[PDB]
Amino acid sequence: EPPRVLITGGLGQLGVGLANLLRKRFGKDNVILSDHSGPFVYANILDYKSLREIVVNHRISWLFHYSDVNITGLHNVLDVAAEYNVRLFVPSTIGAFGPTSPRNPAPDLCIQRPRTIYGVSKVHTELMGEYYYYRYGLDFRCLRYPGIISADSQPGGGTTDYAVQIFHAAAKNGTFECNLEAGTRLPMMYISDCLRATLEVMEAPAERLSMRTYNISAMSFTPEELAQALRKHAPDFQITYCVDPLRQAIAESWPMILDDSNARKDWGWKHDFDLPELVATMLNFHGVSTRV
Amino acid sequence: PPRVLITGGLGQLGVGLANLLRKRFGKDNVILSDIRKPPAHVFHSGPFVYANILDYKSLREIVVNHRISWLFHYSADVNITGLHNVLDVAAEYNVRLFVPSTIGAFGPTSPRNPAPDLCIQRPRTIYGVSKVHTELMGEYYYYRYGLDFRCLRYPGIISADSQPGGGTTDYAVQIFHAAAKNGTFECNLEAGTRLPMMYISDCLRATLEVMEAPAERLSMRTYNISAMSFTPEELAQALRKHAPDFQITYCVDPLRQAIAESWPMILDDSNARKDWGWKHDFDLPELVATMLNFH
Repeated sequence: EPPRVLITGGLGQLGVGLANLLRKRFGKDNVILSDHSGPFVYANILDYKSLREIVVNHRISWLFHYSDVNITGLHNVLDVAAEYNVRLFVPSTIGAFGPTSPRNPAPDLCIQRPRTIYGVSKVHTELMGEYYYYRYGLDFRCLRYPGIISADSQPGGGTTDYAVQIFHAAAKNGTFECNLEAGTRLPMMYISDCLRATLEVMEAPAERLSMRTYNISAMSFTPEELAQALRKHAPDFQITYCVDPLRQAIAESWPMILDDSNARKDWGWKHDFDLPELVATMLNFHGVSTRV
Repeated sequence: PPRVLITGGLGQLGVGLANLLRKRFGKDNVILSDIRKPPAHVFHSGPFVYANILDYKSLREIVVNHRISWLFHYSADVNITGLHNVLDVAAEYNVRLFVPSTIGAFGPTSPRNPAPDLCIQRPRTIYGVSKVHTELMGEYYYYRYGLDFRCLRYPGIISADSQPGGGTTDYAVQIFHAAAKNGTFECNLEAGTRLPMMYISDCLRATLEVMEAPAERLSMRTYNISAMSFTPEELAQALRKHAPDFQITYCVDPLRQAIAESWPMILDDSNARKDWGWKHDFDLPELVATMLNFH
């Protein structure tokens, strides 16, 4: 039988995208979001009882956790998944690394002392999941996401915000004021690759996994390098710079490149979108011709 | 004159530190705290206050009423929510917070011979994991907010009057019972299982000493601290100096064996010696000696 999937919080950008992907593979009624396109329940992650009820009723074999709210909720999610032999995905992030981490590149196993509350929670998310795998039988799988780039990111704000918003200006061959200093390199990945990796790692055989947390990467680039690749399709496009030190500080704390050697060697992870295929696909979602 | 508070006060570690700090700073200048009723001798030894770390307001009340400036958090579902309360209050009122970490906060993927102050930390015990959490939240609060957070990674502590409380470190304290009367002891860990250990006297002094140091001298806020590392057969060997009829027999417990093997063998405490002058007094011989004179 194909898996039966739960996703939470499934109202987020990643949640919706993933449901679409997974519904296409397993069926519309095999993927249940939670927080018309398909099955949908209200679920309190914070309530173990509700969470237990859902898993049992709908016979859930796979769970993608995209949601103190983090911790109590994470712990709840961990407890339910372990008790009912559920394959659990929970994503991590490049925020899970800090200034004391090897930035160039960051390997899958290294120092992790993030100076941000989001980052610390994700270290904890990683460790708790692995702990549950080793102690109990929890099939825990975790991918560290780079900066995720998406056209439909009506959500503004974030460290990797410029790489989305920049296209709005480039589509009309306008000008863009960048939040980050010219030469600020960060790992980056287009949402298509990101969801595909999330699926793939959840399809991998257990024994081939040498660890349960993985870096995934596609590219790393700098604002001025993104502007270069943009001019391929809009030549008169200009890029000014007006820094937010709070967004720079956090950005400088993150790694420049993610080494994903293990993800490649263990479960054949490969990315399809480099900087050109990204730029093209993104500019296409605005009104721009990408033929050349 | 630092005004001191100690959560988890009824712990063997808590009483020992209170005993040390009161002797140095004055009886009324150091407060013990815990959720449950104390034994008789600690009531009289100095100030004591009921303090529920899970209730923010009760904890804030103590810190303001007794004008607290130094805090040593020995309390640790429950733990991590109490940590956050301790963190907030300490930051709010510019209190010097000490929270202990452990050797259990490393894992197989860590360097184990020796283990640096900065390295891969992926422990496989819920207790180790939550201590990594503790380290990061303390550090996070130092950089972001104005919190003066100071942490030491305690090795397996060896104390005189410890019960048979089942730590992985438990054999090193229970061994001294059978060895005091030349009897036989049965070890739960394998014969050659090396771990970092430390006599309680140093542990407390280190704790006091890192809090006395000035901020500028501190490169980081979580230091390892070392004294010795030994295996059961090495410990037995040192006990046979004072008791050659004492015997050791090995019935391995795979659970602790796995956890012991998950932890480091030696702790590199270079930074602590350079930064704030850390130096242990008790090596294996002295520890073995000192322990036997309380039997």
